[PDB]
Amino acid sequence: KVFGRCELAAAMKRHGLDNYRGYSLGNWVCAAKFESNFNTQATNRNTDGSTDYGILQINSRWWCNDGRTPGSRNLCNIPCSALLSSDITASVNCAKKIVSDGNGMNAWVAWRNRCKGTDVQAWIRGCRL
Repeated sequence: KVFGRCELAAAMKRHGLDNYRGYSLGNWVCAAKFESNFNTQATNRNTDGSTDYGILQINSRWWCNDGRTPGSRNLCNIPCSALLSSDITASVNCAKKIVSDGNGMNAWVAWRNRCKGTDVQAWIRGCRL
């Protein structure tokens, strides 16, 4: 599913991501912007031989289980593909664990890189709040 900007903020919010570990929807929406171009089915292979999944692009190195990342952990207790669903509960719930993992949104490289310190609210603009 390719989410809308505003119908992504929304799901995020009903899914408790809104100002989680102090990161506003703005952060989480921009983050999903650059990570998946708001598509729940974006998977991307690393040189790692790791693969990132879904919406917030969850790495298969420690966060989820797919079957072929020799080293990996499944710190979120879930099949990598459950991150690809139309419903964002898995990836949100995963998200929650990661951001909780010391380093904040920094765990998301395009977030550090493309959204960090930027007018992130711009992302939830006009959104029926």
